[PDB]
Amino acid sequence: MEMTMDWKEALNWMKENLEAQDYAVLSWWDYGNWILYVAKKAVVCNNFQAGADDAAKFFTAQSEEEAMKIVEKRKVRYVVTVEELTVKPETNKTKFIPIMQIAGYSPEYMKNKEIIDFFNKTMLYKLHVENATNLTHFRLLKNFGTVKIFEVK
Repeated sequence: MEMTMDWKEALNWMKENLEAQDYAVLSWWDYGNWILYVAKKAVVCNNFQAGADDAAKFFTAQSEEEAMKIVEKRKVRYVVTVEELTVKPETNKTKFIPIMQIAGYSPEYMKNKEIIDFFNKTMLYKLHVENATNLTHFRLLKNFGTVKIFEVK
């Protein structure tokens, strides 16, 4: 996985803008090392074994209430979403599949539209796609194109 322009700008921005290091940044485990070592901020997960399941439960949650349980449990202050995690209308490819699998779902038994309909009710959708406009405890902080960072409130 290569470092994109958007990621470079996002990581540099959080390095000098987020409170210096108490709290953690929640994102998919694939980006953990970047946030931890490049942005110098604690993460919910940076590998598959630990924290990845918490992140998956958060992203696949259908209510802010259920999502806030993970936020409180992990001391989450910021959330980072990425376009490659979302479901796109033009393809079946998306990291939402492994996210679902780790969350305990078996997408291979679901119809394509059932997967899309499910995605449209999740936190990942309400955050990245709707820009948290319909969320009470989350607010879009900075939009780096494919990478977005949200603040917990």
